[PDB]
Amino acid sequence: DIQMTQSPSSLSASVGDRVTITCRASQSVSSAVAWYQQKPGKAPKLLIYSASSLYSGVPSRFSGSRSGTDFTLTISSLQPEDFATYYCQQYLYYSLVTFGQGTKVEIKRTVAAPSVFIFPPSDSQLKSGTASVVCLLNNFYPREAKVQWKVDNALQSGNSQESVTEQDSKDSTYSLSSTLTLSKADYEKHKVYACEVTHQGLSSPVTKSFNR
Amino acid sequence: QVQLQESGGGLVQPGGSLRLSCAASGRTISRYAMSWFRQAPGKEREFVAVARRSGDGAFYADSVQGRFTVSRDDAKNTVYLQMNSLKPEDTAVYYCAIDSDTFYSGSYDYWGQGTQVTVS
Amino acid sequence: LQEVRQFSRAFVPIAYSLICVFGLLGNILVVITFAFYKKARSMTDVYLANMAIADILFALTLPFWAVSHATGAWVFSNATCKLLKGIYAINFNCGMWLLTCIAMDRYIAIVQALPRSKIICLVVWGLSVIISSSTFVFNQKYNTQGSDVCEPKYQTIRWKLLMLGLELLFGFFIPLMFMIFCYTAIVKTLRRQLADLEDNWETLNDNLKVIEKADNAAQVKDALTKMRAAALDAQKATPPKLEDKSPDSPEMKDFRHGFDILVGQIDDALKLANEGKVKEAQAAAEQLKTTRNAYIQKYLERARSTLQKEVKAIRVIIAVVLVFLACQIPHNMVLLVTAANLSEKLIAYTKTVTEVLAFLHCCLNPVLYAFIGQKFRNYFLKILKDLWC
Amino acid sequence: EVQLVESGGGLVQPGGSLRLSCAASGFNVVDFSLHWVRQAPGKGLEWVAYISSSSGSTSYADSVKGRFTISADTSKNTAYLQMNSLRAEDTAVYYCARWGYWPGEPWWKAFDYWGQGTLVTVSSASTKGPSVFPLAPSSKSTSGGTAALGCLVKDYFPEPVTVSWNSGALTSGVHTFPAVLQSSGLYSLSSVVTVPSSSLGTQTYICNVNHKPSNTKVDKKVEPK
Ligand SMILES: CC[C@@H](Nc1c(Nc2ccnc(C(=O)N(C)C)c2O)c(=O)c1=O)c1cc(C(C)C)co1
Ligand SMILES: O=C1CO[C@H](CNC(=O)C2(c3ccc(Cl)cc3)CC2)CN1C1Cc2ccccc2C1
Ligand SMILES: CC(C)CCC[C@@H](C)[C@H]1CC[C@H]2[C@@H]3CC=C4C[C@@H](O)CC[C@]4(C)[C@H]3CC[C@]12C
Repeated sequence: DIQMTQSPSSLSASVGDRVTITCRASQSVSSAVAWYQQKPGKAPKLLIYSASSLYSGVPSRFSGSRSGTDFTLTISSLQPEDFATYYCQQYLYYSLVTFGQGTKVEIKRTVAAPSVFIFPPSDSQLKSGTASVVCLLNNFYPREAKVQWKVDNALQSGNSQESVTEQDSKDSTYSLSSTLTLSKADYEKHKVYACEVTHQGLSSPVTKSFNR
Repeated sequence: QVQLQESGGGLVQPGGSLRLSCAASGRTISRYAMSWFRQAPGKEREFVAVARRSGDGAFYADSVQGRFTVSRDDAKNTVYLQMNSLKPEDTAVYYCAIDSDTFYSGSYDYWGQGTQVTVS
Repeated sequence: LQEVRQFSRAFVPIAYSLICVFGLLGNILVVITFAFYKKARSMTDVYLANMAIADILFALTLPFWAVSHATGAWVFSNATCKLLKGIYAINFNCGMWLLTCIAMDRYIAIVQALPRSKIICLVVWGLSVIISSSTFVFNQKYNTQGSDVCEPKYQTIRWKLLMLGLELLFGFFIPLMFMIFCYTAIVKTLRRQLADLEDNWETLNDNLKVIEKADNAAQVKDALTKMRAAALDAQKATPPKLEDKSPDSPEMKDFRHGFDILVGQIDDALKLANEGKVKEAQAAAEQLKTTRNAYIQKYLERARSTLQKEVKAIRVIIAVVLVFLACQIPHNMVLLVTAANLSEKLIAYTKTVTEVLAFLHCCLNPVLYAFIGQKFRNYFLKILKDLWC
Repeated sequence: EVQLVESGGGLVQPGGSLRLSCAASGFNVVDFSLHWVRQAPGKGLEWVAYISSSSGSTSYADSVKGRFTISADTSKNTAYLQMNSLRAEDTAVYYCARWGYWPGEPWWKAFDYWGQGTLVTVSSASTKGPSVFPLAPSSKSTSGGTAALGCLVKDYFPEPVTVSWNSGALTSGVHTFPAVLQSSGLYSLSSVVTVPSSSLGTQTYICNVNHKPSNTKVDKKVEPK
């Protein structure tokens, strides 16, 4: 019934920065809005209840406000231990609970271009009927990059499947791998396999390919 | 059918300053992302700074971190680039590019012509 | 023209004498009702009365103004010339600063939510004379066009002009900006509290009509969702009679407990409406009329009388501000543009028109307390009943 | 010391049945309403159902209505969630959270204490060992600089697989990607590493894929061609 709209779905910040996450309710939710913090692989933790009240054990940098149906979570000074996902939730009734979509707060970093590596499928794959080709994107910032799996100079959709790791512990960079799955006869139909990689740190796309 | 313009430039001493400009014609930069790019003699098409939507942040390259500042004005559809503390390695043509995809994938299809920034 | 300026010179002194006697009489009435009662006086009212005595001190000088305007020349000495022109200056900055601290007091008592009042009065009365020290030292009876007049003149460079501009900005632009900001925030605060009281009460009755004609459980849940949100917000409402009171007062705790029962009866009807029961959900919403008529409507009309009383109380001192900013504003703009620049009938006519406009203000303030005043009118009948015996 | 402990999350078939037993400690059931919020892998929090065992007011989300049944008992101070006719969309991490009764402060503390969660995997595939394949780097790919090589972990059904490099002696520049679910119901994983290109020869790079439910311990070799 009542929808919940969390606006800044990805947030990049550094240590000492001031953050602001805006949540908005579809109906009149009257200060019955809670805020939650969730580290990856862990249960959520309540930060702000009643749209402004600070929960016990939560440091004073976290704060909340309400302006009508608009709700706001603010971290004043951003410590390194509050890089997590943040959820808003209206709780007007027990059976009426709807959560926000979630905003993940990441470490701000200088822009690094991805290093593109393409790996041909080995002989052990083609002796089993499946041919997987992987385009590897190494050590880039920020997360948003697009991999186009141009097979035989043709745009492809449907069989490509990507995986993005988390932020690295040392240099705060992401890595990507976008494997493409095809049958053995469909692998032997074509010979030129390319992956085109666009990033905000790249003026032009980088195409790494090989010939079979 | 969308083209970009620019201004700024000139000869600057080391430790100086300069401000660029980049207006957009026939397009709204309200729901888009703006980028700046260098082109030095020897190393070409280098990233400088990006400017995303209001509240989506702004990001800077490794060489120009701290001494550069990108700004955005959605009403005039014009963005700016405040260069400070100019070393003599910043001499390049400064291009302005638009992110054609709203999900920040880095699809730079529309470009400007450039600003011939020269230092020493 | 000599005839038009002579018509103005004949219009000025009897209007001056009428304004002098009327402002003097109304101001003694305001003073005696301020002095004869202490248990009802307020801090904002302390300022209101200081502006009153200030216009008494102004009103004692209009015989001299009437005499000098009747003779057509400053029969008096230059000493008296500044004597009078300063009295008017301390009246102006006393009015401006007293209405400025009236605005701050009302901002504190409305937006943000006395034995030491005499020190505050002595501060404002002094600050007026300080901003009037330039008026005291810059005005001396001189001679122009064969006649002596009481008017200021910038003559024999940097100190005079600098301090003149500084004091001007500090007492006029700065306070006026504080006044318009504080009064706009007060009006926006009080009108929103009028809206938040009404729309929380509007949907607690309008959505009760949707429950009785829903004919299925789907509209009963959607109607009761809006009433649980309205009754939760209306429980959070702080009335102006409880704004100055403590948030943990026993008078507020009865008002909160009525909404602790009303939401629990929405919760009972929401529990029935999610089970598909439509007749039992409407019957559980019949008890929502019972609790509203015994807990909430008792506190609704008490809040709707106090909030509109505050709107009635804020509309007389803003009208006091607006009358003061309609009379005393164009005369000081005339006296500023004459010192700035150092046909011809229009300048002399607009000089005398604003001269009688700002001098009328000592009469217009007891007019406002008698007409739209809510404290002076009740206590003027109190002292009249105690004397007519 | 107030805590909620989930149990019973596991591996079921589509159309199957399982009961998640959210235990509790340090507090009783009839003074706190217990809710179920689930989180799909890679998705946000979604409310599922609630019970108020002081009265009995079991409501559900519209995606789980009829199939799900929440219950609780106060003698054991636990809660239960009986789920039937499960689909692939019910694969999630299921949290149980407590929320107080109106009126007062503990109603306003919505989901103040959570349980750590149990993962429910609804899938029709059976457990199989992974097929490890190397990702051999090319000679023309970054010659004389820094090269990337790795092993592809493919077609294993139970998700926890552990990949180490040179028996745990290589740690710099390893990117073990999270597993994705294929259209066939099995999981695939990539674990690449980056090394100097001068160390491509006279250096053994050992990929150690360890899969526990199928006791699979393939030790593949990644070498340039
Ligand atoms: C002009 C002098 C007159 N005062 C008057 C107003 N004052 C106030 C106006 C606005 N807000 C307040 C207020 O905020 N609070 C909290 C009460 C007032 O007090 C009128 O309106 C009015 O007339 C008065 C009163 C008395 C006796 C009580 C001694 C003698 O003269
Ligand atoms: O002769 C008179 C008659 O009372 C006047 C009362 N005004 C004031 O205290 C101030 C004021 C003046 C103009 C405006 Cl728009 C608003 C406020 C605060 C300074 C002062 N003067 C003089 C004329 C004049 C003009 C500008 C500066 C100083 C003086 C001295
Ligand atoms: C140019 C000449 C005439 C200026 C004269 C200024 C006189 C009228 C002013 C200067 C200081 C003023 C006083 C300052 C403070 C207070 C305390 C207050 O609780 C009552 C009024 C009272 C007692 C004022 C009365 C008027 C006052 C005495």
